[PDB]
Amino acid sequence: SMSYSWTGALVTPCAAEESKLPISPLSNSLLRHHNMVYATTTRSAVTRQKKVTFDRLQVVDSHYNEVLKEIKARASRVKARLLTTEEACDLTPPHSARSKFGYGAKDVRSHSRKAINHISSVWKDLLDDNNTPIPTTIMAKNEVFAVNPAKGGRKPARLIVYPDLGVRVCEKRALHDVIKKLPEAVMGAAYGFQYSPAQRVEFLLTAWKSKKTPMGFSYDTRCFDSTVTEKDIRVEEEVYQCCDLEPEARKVITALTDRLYVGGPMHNSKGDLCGYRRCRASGVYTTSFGNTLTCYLKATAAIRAAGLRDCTMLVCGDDLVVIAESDGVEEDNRALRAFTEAMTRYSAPPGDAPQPAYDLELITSCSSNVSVAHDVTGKKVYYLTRDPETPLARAAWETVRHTPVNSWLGNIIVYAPTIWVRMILMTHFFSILQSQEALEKALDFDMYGVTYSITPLDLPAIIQRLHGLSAFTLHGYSPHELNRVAGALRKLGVPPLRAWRHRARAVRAKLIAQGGRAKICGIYLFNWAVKTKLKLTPLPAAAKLDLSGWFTV
Repeated sequence: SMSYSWTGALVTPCAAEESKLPISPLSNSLLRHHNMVYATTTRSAVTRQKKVTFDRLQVVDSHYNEVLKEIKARASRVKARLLTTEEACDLTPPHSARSKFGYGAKDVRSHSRKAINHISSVWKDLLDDNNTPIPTTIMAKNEVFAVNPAKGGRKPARLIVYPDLGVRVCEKRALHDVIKKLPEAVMGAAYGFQYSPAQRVEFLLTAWKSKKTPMGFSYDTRCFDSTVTEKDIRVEEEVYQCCDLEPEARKVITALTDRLYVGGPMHNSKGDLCGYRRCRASGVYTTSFGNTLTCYLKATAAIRAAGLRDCTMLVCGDDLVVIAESDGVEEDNRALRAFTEAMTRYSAPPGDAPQPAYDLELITSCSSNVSVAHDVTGKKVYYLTRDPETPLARAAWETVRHTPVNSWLGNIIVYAPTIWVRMILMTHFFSILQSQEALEKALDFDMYGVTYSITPLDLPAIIQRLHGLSAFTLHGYSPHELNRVAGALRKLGVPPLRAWRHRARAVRAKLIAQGGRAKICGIYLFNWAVKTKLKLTPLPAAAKLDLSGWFTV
């Protein structure tokens, strides 16, 4: 079956949608090749529609069925409850799309009377009707990237397909406890979303070091959502039903699967019928966990079919990384091709590679890799990094048009040890914050969809708590990272590191002069800019701090 059928109606915008990057002395103090930074818009939805639309062939074997049996057996250990309407309302993100039925996410979050009644009428309809496909809206996502010369200019917009707000609240009622308990139970250590940066590094390094001769690879499925078949989605439902569920929950989950998850009509923002979906909806509560479980089942089976030795896997939705025992170069390459053939039979063909890698630094999991530097005690320190292109592009955007996102603050927090977050992101944003006298102003950032309130002045303790004191002292970065970063700065026209080394000395001085928390920021975050050779002692603030909840379920 085709992933999608189309009528010819366009994916339409509600938003005005700017594609280019505003040019501005602040924008341009960070990145000068503004032409390279863009936002995706509905204009390119049609290019994406073509890419995501294809026939899916699926052949299940004994290995697939063996793994599925294991998963269903593990799922039986879960006892999950229904959420009350009030609990589900509380789970609604603030800027969630308004309902067709006269209320918004603000109303839902306030537990407004209007909103609740509609929600409970939808719930009752799910209990009554297990057949009528539920309408869904298709929108083009507006997201900011830096052009990838070799993935070729600009990416087309990602498409989001989502049912009405009322329905989305019902998804939470029926499935929040299941999705919240199940990944752990079924997947354990392989579920990538459970790990803080430091923990991810720990996992991967220990996995790498546990092998006699390690080999690793990432496997990137072409348009994963589109590869998910009706049988795949029905299999997810079967796994959910293995849990110990409330009888209402069972009925609702079955109706959600048949009326929503398995497929259904797509309508644009003007209300026109755009087509019909027979694959994963990208904008449902089950999308991330669904993709993670499906990717996991298929890959675990494909490992068996490929005869890959001693596998460790890390799965983040459609993103997969495997670390294994090398059996030599040609043998590894054979095994990998066999893995790919099996995944493909399961209806998950790749877009790119996969290629066996023999340095840990070259393996990419969840947009990131492990790299190495040295702390002060000349000790080798492994830390999590990523290609800085999109973070820098988004930082440029967020400096010019104050944003619904705040990705730069999330990125500083997550990638604090990295050369690019230290020299570029921190220098740039602390400079802007001090010019606007906003060091003491609390800012909202999101981690896995939860909002947190953080002041800039709290960054030092936050970084120490997450990454250790060594994050303020890393030097002698690896040739591979140094080169990756240098190529990115050249590509985007970001001033070279020398230039920031200067600007940072100015920022640092202004910070130190202010004493208190500000001086701590100057001394800890910017000691790379001076080389005082000063002894950084542990911050007494990192102590009272608990951030474990930031990267769990």
